[PDB]
Amino acid sequence: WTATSGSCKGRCFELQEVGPPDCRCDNLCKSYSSCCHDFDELCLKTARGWECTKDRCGEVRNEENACHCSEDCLSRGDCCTNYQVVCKGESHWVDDDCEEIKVPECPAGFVRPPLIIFSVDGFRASYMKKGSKVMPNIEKLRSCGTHAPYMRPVYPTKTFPNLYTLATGLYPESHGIVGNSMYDPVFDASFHLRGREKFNHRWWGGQPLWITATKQGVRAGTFFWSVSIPHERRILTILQWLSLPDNERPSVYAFYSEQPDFSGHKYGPFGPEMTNPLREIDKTVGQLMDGLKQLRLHRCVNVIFVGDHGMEDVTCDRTEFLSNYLTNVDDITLVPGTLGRIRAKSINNSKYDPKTIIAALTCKKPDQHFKPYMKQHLPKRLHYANNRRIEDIHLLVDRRWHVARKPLDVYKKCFFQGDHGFDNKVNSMQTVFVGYGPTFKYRTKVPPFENIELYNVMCDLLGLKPAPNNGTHGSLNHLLRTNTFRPTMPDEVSRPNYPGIMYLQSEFDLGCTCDDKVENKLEELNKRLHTKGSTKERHLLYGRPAVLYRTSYDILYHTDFESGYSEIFLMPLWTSYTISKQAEVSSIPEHLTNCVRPDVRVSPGFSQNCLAYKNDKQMSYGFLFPPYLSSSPEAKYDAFLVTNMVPMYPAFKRVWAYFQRVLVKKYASERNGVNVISGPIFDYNYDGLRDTEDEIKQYVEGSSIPVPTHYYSIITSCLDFTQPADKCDGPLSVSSFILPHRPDNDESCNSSEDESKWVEELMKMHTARVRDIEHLTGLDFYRKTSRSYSEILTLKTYLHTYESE
Ligand SMILES: *[C@@H]1O[C@H](CO)[C@@H](O[C@@H]2O[C@H](CO)[C@@H](O[C@@H]3O[C@H](CO[C@H]4O[C@H](CO)[C@@H](O)[C@H](O[C@H]5O[C@H](CO)[C@@H](O)[C@H](O)[C@@H]5O[C@H]5O[C@H](CO)[C@@H](O)[C@H](O)[C@@H]5O)[C@@H]4O)[C@@H](O)[C@H](O[C@H]4O[C@H](CO)[C@@H](O)[C@H](O)[C@@H]4O[C@H]4O[C@H](CO)[C@@H](O)[C@H](O)[C@@H]4O)[C@@H]3O)[C@H](O)[C@H]2NC(C)=O)[C@H](O)[C@H]1NC(C)=O
Ligand SMILES: O=S(=O)(C1COC1)N1Cc2cnc(N[C@@H]3Cc4ccc(Cl)cc4C3)nc2C1
Ligand SMILES: [Ca+2]
Ligand SMILES: [Ca+2]
Ligand SMILES: [K+]
Ligand code: NA
Ligand SMILES: [Zn+2]
Repeated sequence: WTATSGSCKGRCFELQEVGPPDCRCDNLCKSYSSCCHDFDELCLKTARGWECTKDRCGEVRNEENACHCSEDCLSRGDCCTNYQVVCKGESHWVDDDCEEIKVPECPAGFVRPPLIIFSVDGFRASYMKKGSKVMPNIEKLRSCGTHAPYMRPVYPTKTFPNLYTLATGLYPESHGIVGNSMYDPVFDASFHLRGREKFNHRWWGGQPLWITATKQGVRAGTFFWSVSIPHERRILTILQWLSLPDNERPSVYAFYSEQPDFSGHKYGPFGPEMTNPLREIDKTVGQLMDGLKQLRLHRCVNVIFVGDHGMEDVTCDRTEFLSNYLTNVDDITLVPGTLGRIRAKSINNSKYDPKTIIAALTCKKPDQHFKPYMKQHLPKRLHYANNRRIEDIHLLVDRRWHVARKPLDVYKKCFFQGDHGFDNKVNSMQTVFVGYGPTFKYRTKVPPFENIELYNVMCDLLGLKPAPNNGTHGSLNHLLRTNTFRPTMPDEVSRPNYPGIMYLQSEFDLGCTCDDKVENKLEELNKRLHTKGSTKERHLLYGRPAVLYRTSYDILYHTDFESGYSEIFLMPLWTSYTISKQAEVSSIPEHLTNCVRPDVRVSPGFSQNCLAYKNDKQMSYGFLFPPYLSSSPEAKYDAFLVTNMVPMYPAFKRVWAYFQRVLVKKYASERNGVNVISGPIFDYNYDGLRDTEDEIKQYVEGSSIPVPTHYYSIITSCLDFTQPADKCDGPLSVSSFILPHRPDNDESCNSSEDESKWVEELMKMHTARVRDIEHLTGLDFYRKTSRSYSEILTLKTYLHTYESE
């Protein structure tokens, strides 16, 4: 209930939301049907439109007009944005030459440059090039400021998850806005686009920028605008807030456009009808910049132009129906469209079985346009599992497609030609970033980056300490002229042991055999030097990884590789090796097929054993350093040490063996040598973070050998590929992956074919950032380069996407 009998007199677009039943005058009052009776009359004036004309110049102030052309308007802060152009012979901002802004040029009383976030819904990355002729204001921000070729959204590539990620720096699984539609089984409540439940604060986790600002004494504009407030009025309201007295005036503001998303759904991303929306957005940017120039704030404010996601061609005819796969379609609830989430229609149905649903949806039709996953098996780069609002069963939909439960869902609700929500590495889902202002750089291109990083930078621009988030603070320092954030590397928590030879062969009763009984002072000395780390400079190029948790581990040196061996997990945390462009691939000799050799540096009590692998009829083993890449027949014996062995399902070994035998040498050929760091990951609770020992759900039968959920590799080389990986003077190039350790290849519909037809496709889907592996292992990589730490942070956030242009 609202007493709408109150008045908005002297309250229009007030910043402090007032308490029901009192009537509101803020920019969301319409959304809550709570505005005072006179809001439209006082706060949404339209008379004489949005532009001064020569006949209005010097007019007698008429308070009814939407904006003013009277002499007093600049001091009132309510001129039409084109006032000085029409009435004082000034130029539009877009017609002025670009001039570097080295320092804020602000009016007296400004304590810091304001930040204006100009957010555009559905603004696909390629609009910056394809629409450039019709967006001159945006093209000037882009060319004169700091821009990325694109910005990667989060998954799912929907509006509410991406706008709230921009606000918080958090993954959707952590902020809790995991889609535009959600069911929370703890609240027993549903969140939708239409309706009131979404205004309840219990959905919205973490700490958004406006709260971070307000808590630290920095005043914020209200970020959210009711849809019926015209864009011109949003701009004029921002410009009026910027004219408030110093003690009252916000430092951070947001503009929001529903375009071009609204039109993109109707017409497709490049429908001819898409030209006019882009022109209108460009005109709005023009109104803001002219308005700032009028207030002498155009060389004072930092402007961010940013999108939430792109837009793909999607039509009604490209829908997959679960009714064509499931017998039982009436016993499920589907969250549909460009992703699928499945749960039981009733928690009272004891016959509901997720296993039988996954199997009925797996590789059933030759061109099937979605893939089912239990959420813990989704690519780790999506970070889409650790939330009770994310259903256990997920469908990853192909770009250009929809999934729906039954045909009648599509035509009892064709219309639309565009949609979004797909995997955040798809090119059509990429969006935009431009920064312009005294704190950004001038005429600077930066590499593509993820939208999770922007919260930190917005905090930097405002002198705020960010709330804990998923950005890597410092990784976007290269966007900024000043206010860089200069972090220290984390302290190593556990120092390694460097064991020498301490055990005789006969102390080991592991059930292992090896035909290695094959007997010289020259090469005796060499073997000893290799075990003391004489080659470590060749194989550990960036220092040893730091262990950022309390544990017991050993550094183990070898001719061809170095490892950090966990006495708790009985396997390497990491294995590091360098493969030159010239390296030779060799076989596992027949006499060594089943060879596993005790490591006389490591106690039998801290070793794996072969008898557990023989007893465990599902589990086999593989090696982290590949025997295929040994430098010599003698050095190859090192690769069969029990300390290089890890548990592997036969289905995984198909992938691992092809990687190690074919792909590592391919990458060394293409990249002029590679450095590889490989290892296990344990994430049984799918939270993206290193498991403790007490979280491990599976062991090799009869043993304390824990089974990894995933295997990673980090593959590093010289960005200047004319230099070999091991003699690189400059910046690095990295690609990484986190492969799921699964007992079947059901994820790969073509896994009956030769590994050359499906293994690389799998590894591309499971591409990772080094940062993702850091979270999952508690290791800190690249500790010893001669690069700037911020440059290394940028490298650690890089994702190799494998999308063409
Ligand atoms: C991305 O960045 C984010 C932010 O840094 C990282 O998320 C953090 O991760 C930490 C580890 O998972 C986590 O720390 C826990 O916090 C608990 C206190 O939490 C409340 O308070 C904070 C601070 O204001 C608040 O942010 C939280 O907000 C979450 O929860 C509410 C749910 O009501 C949501 O609205 C909000 O969206 C957010 O949800 C997300 O996080 C929760 C986990 O908190 C998930 O369940 C959700 O799905 C969603 O992902 C909370 O309001 C604290 O109580 C925990 O401490 C227990 O665990 C430690 C382990 O060391 C143990 O030693 C303690 O003794 C304690 O154990 C006791 O409780 C156990 C569980 O009940 C029980 O088993 C024991 O037996 C004991 O009784 C823990 O410290 C931190 O909250 C989140 N923060 C956020 C914002 O998500 C994230 O990891 C990053 N991602 C990656 C991949 O790097
Ligand atoms: O319902 S909508 O999804 C959509 C309209 O029809 C579908 N919806 C209405 C609305 C109104 N205002 C805003 N303002 C945005 C929120 C936000 C978050 C982070 C940052 Cl950095 C800036 C901003 C400004 N955003 C929205 C989104
Ligand atoms: Ca959107
Ligand atoms: Ca975990
Ligand atoms: K076995
Ligand atoms: Na398969
Ligand atoms: Zn949309």
